[PDB]
Amino acid sequence: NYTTINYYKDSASNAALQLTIGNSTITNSVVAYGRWPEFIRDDDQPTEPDVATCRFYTLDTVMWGKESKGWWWKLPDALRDMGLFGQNMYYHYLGRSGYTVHVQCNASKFHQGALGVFAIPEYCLAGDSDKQRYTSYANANPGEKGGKFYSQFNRDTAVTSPKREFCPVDYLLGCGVLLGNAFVYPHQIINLRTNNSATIVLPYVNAMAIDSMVKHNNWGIAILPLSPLDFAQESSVEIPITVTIAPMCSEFNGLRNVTAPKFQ
Amino acid sequence: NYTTINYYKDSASNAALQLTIGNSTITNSVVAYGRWPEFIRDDDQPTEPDVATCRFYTLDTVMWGKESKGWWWKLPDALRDMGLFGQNMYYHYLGRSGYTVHVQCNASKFHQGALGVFAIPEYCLAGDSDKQRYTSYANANPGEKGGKFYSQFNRDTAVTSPKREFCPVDYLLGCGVLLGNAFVYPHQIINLRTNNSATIVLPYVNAMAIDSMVKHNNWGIAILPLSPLDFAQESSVEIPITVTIAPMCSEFNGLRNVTAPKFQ
Amino acid sequence: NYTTINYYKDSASNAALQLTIGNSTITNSVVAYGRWPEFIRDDDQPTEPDVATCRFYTLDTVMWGKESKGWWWKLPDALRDMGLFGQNMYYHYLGRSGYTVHVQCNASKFHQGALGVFAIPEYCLAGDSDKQRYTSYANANPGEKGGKFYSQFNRDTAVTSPKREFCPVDYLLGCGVLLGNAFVYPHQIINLRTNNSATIVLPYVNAMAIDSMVKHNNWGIAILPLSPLDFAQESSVEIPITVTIAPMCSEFNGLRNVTAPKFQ
Amino acid sequence: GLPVLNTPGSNQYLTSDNYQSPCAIPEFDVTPPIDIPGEVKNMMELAEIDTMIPLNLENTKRNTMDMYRVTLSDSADLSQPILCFSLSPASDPRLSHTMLGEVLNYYTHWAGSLKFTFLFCGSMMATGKILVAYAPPGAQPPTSRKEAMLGTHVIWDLGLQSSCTMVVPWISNVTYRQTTQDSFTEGGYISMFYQTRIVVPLSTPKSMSMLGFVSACNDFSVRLLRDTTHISQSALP
Amino acid sequence: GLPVLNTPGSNQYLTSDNYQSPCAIPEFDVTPPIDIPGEVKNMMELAEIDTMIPLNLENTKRNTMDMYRVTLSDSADLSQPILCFSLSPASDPRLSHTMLGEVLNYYTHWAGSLKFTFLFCGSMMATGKILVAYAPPGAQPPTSRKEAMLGTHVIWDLGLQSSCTMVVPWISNVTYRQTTQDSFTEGGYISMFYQTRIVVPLSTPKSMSMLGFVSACNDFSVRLLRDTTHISQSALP
Amino acid sequence: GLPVLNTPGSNQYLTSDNYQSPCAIPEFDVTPPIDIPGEVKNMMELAEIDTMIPLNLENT
Amino acid sequence: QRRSRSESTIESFFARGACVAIIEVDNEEPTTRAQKLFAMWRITYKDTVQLRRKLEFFTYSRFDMELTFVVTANFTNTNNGHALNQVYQIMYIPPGAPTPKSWDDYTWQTSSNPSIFYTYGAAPARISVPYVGLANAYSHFYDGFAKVPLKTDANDQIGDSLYSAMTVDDFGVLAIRVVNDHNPTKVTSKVRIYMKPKHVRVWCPRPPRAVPYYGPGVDYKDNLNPLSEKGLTTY
Amino acid sequence: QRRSRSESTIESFFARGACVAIIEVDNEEPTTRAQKLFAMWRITYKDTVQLRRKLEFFTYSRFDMELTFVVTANFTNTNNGHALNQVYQIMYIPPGAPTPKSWDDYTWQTSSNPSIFYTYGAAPARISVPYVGLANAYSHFYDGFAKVPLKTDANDQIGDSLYSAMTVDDFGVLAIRVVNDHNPTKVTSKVRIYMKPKHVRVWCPRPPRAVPYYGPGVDYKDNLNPLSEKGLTTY
Ligand SMILES: Cc1cc(CCCOc2c(C)cc(-c3noc(C(F)(F)F)n3)cc2C)on1
Ligand SMILES: Cc1cc(CCCOc2c(C)cc(-c3noc(C(F)(F)F)n3)cc2C)on1
Ligand SMILES: N[C@@H](CCC(=O)N[C@@H](CS)C(=O)NCC(=O)O)C(=O)O
Ligand SMILES: N[C@@H](CCC(=O)N[C@@H](CS)C(=O)NCC(=O)O)C(=O)O
Repeated sequence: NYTTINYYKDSASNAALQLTIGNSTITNSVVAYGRWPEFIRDDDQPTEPDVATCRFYTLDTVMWGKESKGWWWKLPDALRDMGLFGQNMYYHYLGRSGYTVHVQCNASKFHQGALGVFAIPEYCLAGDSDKQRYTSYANANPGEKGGKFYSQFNRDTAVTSPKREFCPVDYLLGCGVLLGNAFVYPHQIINLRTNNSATIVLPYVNAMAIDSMVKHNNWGIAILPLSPLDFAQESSVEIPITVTIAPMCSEFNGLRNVTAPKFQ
Repeated sequence: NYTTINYYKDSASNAALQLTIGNSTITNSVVAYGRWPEFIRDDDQPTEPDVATCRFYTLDTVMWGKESKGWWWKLPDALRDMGLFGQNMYYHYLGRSGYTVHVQCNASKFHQGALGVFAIPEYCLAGDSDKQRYTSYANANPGEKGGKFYSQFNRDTAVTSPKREFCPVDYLLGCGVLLGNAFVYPHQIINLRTNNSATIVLPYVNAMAIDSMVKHNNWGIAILPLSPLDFAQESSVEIPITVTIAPMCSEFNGLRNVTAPKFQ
Repeated sequence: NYTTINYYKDSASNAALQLTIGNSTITNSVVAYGRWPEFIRDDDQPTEPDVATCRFYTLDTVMWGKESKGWWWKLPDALRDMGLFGQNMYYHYLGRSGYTVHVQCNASKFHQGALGVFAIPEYCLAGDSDKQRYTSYANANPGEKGGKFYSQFNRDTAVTSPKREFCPVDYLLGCGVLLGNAFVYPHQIINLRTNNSATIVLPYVNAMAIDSMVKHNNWGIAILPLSPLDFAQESSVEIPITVTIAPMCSEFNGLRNVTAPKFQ
Repeated sequence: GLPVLNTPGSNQYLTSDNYQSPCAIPEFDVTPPIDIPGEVKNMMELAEIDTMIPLNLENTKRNTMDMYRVTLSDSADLSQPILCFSLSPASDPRLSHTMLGEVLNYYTHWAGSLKFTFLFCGSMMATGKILVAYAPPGAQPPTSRKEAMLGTHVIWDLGLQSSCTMVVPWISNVTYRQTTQDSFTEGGYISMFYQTRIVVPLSTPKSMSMLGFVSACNDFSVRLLRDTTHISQSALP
Repeated sequence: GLPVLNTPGSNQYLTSDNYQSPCAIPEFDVTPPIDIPGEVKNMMELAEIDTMIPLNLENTKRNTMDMYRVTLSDSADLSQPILCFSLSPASDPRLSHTMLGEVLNYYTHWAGSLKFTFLFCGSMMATGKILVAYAPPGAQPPTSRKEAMLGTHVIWDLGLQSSCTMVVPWISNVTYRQTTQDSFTEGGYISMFYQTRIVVPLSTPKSMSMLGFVSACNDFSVRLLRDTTHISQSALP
Repeated sequence: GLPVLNTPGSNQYLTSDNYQSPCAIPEFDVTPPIDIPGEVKNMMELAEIDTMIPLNLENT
Repeated sequence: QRRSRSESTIESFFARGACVAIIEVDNEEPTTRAQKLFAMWRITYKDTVQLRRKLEFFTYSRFDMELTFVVTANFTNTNNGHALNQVYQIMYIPPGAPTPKSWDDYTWQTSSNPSIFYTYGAAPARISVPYVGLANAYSHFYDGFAKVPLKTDANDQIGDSLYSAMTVDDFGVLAIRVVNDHNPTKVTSKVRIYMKPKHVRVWCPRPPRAVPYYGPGVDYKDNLNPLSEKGLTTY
Repeated sequence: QRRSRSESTIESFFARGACVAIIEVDNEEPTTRAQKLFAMWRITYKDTVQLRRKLEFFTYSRFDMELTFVVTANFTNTNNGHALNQVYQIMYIPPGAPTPKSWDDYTWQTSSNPSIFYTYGAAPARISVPYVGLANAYSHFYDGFAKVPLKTDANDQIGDSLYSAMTVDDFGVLAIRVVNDHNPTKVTSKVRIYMKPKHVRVWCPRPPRAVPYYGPGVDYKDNLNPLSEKGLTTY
């Protein structure tokens, strides 16, 4: 074989069913990257509410019709005002947690339509102005209500009082990539002719073992209608969509006074 | 001895009688390159008509006189309309086969003359115009009839309606090489004073294990009079020449609808 | 591991309580660099007065008030006129010795203040003129009396008869470095609410095993008030500070006639 | 010192070379890594993931969500194909911008089998049968079910199964195919036809949508890395 | 002779390289060393030594001895903090010029815990209690004792002990923090408050001074050597 | 051939260096030495020999 | 044998040098008006688009770096004389270190900062750098801010920060100058920097960019119609 | 793993080249008036401030040295012609050795003094030096004198000496010349010297300099207010 000896001392120089959680119960699931949520490994005492925070919280129901273009949420932003989980978030400097997301949508055998649910790590969205990275904290953290997609890019032509809001586009996924490839991310498809619910399990993903839960969002959830809703020969159709999220294996550290962000 | 060590990881960087086949019988032979036809080795299920295609087919007889300059055929082009072999050719995308060629020419003890039969792999012929590689598919695939050689280069001086035909030259072998060296190829000599027939066995030769039989011809057969025909003190002499070809170890793959080339 | 062979023959080319001493007794201590004074190792017969020179000598008492800015002494300069130690210094060319320094300052429970005592090796002070390194020998060796610090730099604007004196600054430690970092040197803190005395043990420190005691001072002692003196609601307060120094493990060599420096 | 002779190629910079160079920050304490989910070892792993195909690239539907949907109806012409395209994973516009196509556009040669999936998004009350056919190259592209059924084909029942999968195997004369358009290395054709028609009862929608996905198999390989044409630049920041 | 090929980087001078060079004074008899007290093996050893903090950097007290003293009194507003600063060992003006800060200014990345010490220089007849608090980053800087006591804190009794020590542990999202000001790697806040007030009897001073010191612990590390901004030059001698 | 990288100091002439150089007269038959009295191994040996001191350096 | 996937590995996928910076430096007589006697470049991989697009296939990465420098010089006028061979100095300034204000200030002493001296006409310069990430891996995408506004803040600018940004100054800068004095004739020069990742690990694959980049972020402004026209039933 | 202190060692702290000398040498026709045909530089590390400040963290030191030389040349006029490549001679003159008085005197024979001949356009010159201290370690600070005045001295100048100085001449000097004769056109050149300590040992740590240096000593003249303003109760 060919001979090789490394000269320098540095390595760089070298040549190259029912699910019950806590006091909540909901009656196949998808695990992101095949990794179940877990606590920090062996390699300041953390606080861990075993059941006061690891349970299912239900968000506000939304309506799906013939003109809906999609919805998106950010985690852990969406759960900032849910029981003691939010209190622990705002009373500590460092936090960590995984999630279990459950999407519910029921219809009849005479309806038709398909929804795509995508879980995206580090889901960064585009703005609505010539200025770059000018979106504000308040607009980037809607909370429980979340946001919506659009079919076109509407530039905010107002220099007097810029809105500083996102302008996602459905077929660009709001980030400049084609929607067809979004299936690279963890995903589920709800087809009304086969099923009525979707489930995803998300572990903690980040470049650090633990990070602030207030200034950084680890996950994004996007729901988009792949096929339009229809029902018999009716002009208008509307059905509800519900989202339920459960924290799992949550840890907090850095206890001090409480944080009170200015949301408008 | 001298010392040498290879440094780079890449190898390129390193310093440098009766013969019966199927339902046919014909009453010494030459094997090209000393390799008998064989099926593909171990290294989509192929179709293989054992006897419906591996048999002797006889082409149209030609006449040899005192002014004949030669004849040429292309394989597998010449057998495109022979029984089920052609049907398999045009019903499949990939084909493979070897051949057995038998040339027959009989005369009397008072005749004299010599024929040279040459089997050429990748037999590419020259055109008849200033434009390069402008010959058409129809003219390059004559079929059973085949083509003929010429004693001089006749340029096609017609830009209105170019013929787009080959212009082979006998002493240049139709490809820009001297005829005397054509014996480098597999060959036979029919001398009327010793024998009356020739036989050659051709294996499958190509850069690929299997290839299309419609857009590529693997073999060419060339017959040329090395010595002119003569008989007693007669002004005109004509005798027949016959060619019989048998496919051997033929395989086909890629079954779909039938292909119908436009031959004029 | 990586391979390395040194080619050149030269290494440089290679790639990279009561304490009693003698007839003196004084009724926790700090050892500089954790090294006790010792005699020269095995690696001209030296003279060594075991007890005629290794004993406590007391200097002149100073007064600490509300405007005092600090005091400094140089060793072995301060002991040049103390018994037989000075005689041995001036009768020999080479000398060596360590020291034990004891600082005494007593007050009442109703006083407050803090003193910092620092032992500095090679304590070089700044001048008082534009000319550089122009200080004279007489001014740089005050002796028992020592010198004082100042709160500002007073340039000596007199070219007719330059004074050639030091101009130390309290917050610059007299050498261009911040006082807060002076704790890098061996140090003690006398806080009137906890203690009333300080003790330091200094070994012999120099680039040579033995050196002249007349033209080179090995140690400097600096005392500075970290907190101002105060007493009840009185306008003026003064208390005494005393310094006692004991040579330890002293050696001399190079006996000849006596040296008589011109101190003014 | 040691005699040496300089050979051709000295003092040149080849961007694909692999040599050792000095480190400008010696004795650096590198931060240790952690186990982060989602590690990737090979780019082919990305090409094995199914992604939607923009089948409908009509003028008014391209660059829009509807380009991912193919319409099906109970009153369609049963004698005409539903969709047709060519087996050019990197050059065909309908396959070039998929994840498989994006990965292939960084390479010059490709080989292996492919997997196509079709999803039916109608009502549970709809029924029908479809024929999905692949034809190797060499002959006329199929224009009718009679021609298509002579090649490789699969029959799909909508009622029993809402999704269908067809594997296109590797059948070629050369060992590797080019990622650019070339007749000497053409791959074949893919077509779809109605076996039976779509039947729905009353009070049910008569029109529905179908989706398509493509992916690679474990016997897929690429060769000769090269730059892509999907990104450009006109000015430097 | 031996064939050789010159690679990129030949005949360049990298100031951080480590090669061999000929010696201009061969056969030199070097003077042997001796055992001198005070040998240093690592620069971190200097950062573990406590040094005074110039807490009071007011306009009329900066660059003066009084900048090292913090005033305490028996008539002070008990509802207001005594001192407050940020945990920026290298960029905060009150910590930058300390020995720890001077060492850190030669490096780009730092990590580890810190030790703060406070010394009380009043009379033996004075008594009182103090609260010293550290708050991790993320929330509003504390402005009252109620907010401060929710974070890490220590209660110090002046009468029993004249000195107090508080250890600020390493709590961060990143493995290393920058030595420059940056919100993404902020460290937290340090504050002090009166738990009780300072009580003195008659014939005793009512005002006193307090001193502060900072040092590093054995779990401290630095990375990526760089030049400092504390020394400059305008002309060559 | 063998990859190499040129380091600083290449193609310089240091008068105190110690390298190998080719010989311009190969296969030369050197005359053998003999035992000559007075061989010197070190310069210090010359400094150990006593010599007169010009003590009186007056003008005349 | 059977076909292999040797060249589709991450290491093979990133085993090429890519340009990231073109920097202009001039040598001429200093004057009152603005000049390019020394240049300062902020380190980043987003100036170009090829390596950026290749890297953005994944969310997290961890690698070492190899940097190569190619220098090309030329004249500007032809009636001023000629020049001798020039020497270029390249200095790395990490965050917090002092920055030059002139081509001959004290900062060039490079007592602690690493520096390279390059002689024109020699082989292109080259160095290697280890992984210098504060966290356990590099983050190509960061959904968050560096500050959080608070209700108790005096004004709204206290907590304002750019979206999807970690630090104002990251990885420092490079300062390039010509050490030689000025000849009577002006001489211009360009330095091209080529970067090659080594020992690469990646996490969380991501779909590639489909529309032209617009700034360091994910924003898009123009050319939002990438796909072309084709027939539904057309081969 | 756990964090290491590999890069905070003394050897790593001093493992960089630092400039200590910039020397000008000219080649032109000799004339009656003063010229720079040859330059003499006194060896020291106090000309600059970075390496000096780094070294003054300690009282005593012991190390070997690595020296590198970078040469840059240029023209001055454009109506006199051109020049051929020049050769530079650098000679080390220890104390007591004869010093040159002209660019072509006998002293350049360098029969015993080491010398370097450098050809312009080649790699920067480099050499190494061992520890050459008379004592057991180098003394960065020396509190004393070299002479002691005596009462019996005839005058006060017999015993006068500079404070904090050991020897008038220490470590010798370096003499640099251009060996080539003079072309019709003048050519200027600058030699930059970079110094790297190796095999370093230190003793008696010392607080660093806080105010600008003023001369070889510890004297201070101006800018005695380094610290800035800040609030006592301001974060
Ligand atoms: C992700 C990612 C990684 C990077 C670049 C990190 C490396 O940054 C550098 C560079 C480009 C050069 C040097 C450098 N070290 O030395 C030199 C010099 F000597 F050439 F000046 N340059 C040091 C770092 C940390 O940017 N984004
Ligand atoms: C402390 C301290 C250490 C020093 C410098 C000591 C080394 O001094 C030198 C230098 C700088 C160069 C040479 C030298 N030897 O050879 C050459 C030449 F060949 F380049 F001329 N230069 C010799 C000594 C002793 O200065 N202060
Ligand atoms: N032609 C323009 C653009 C030059 C330029 O910098 N082009 C960029 C891309 S927009 C580039 O990378 N060019 C190739 C190179 O010079 O390395 C100019 O000269 O200013
Ligand atoms: N600009 C002035 C100062 C030049 C100079 O020598 N500067 C010193 C610091 S005051 C230096 O080290 N410059 C960087 C270098 O040239 O190496 C001049 O050209 O005379």
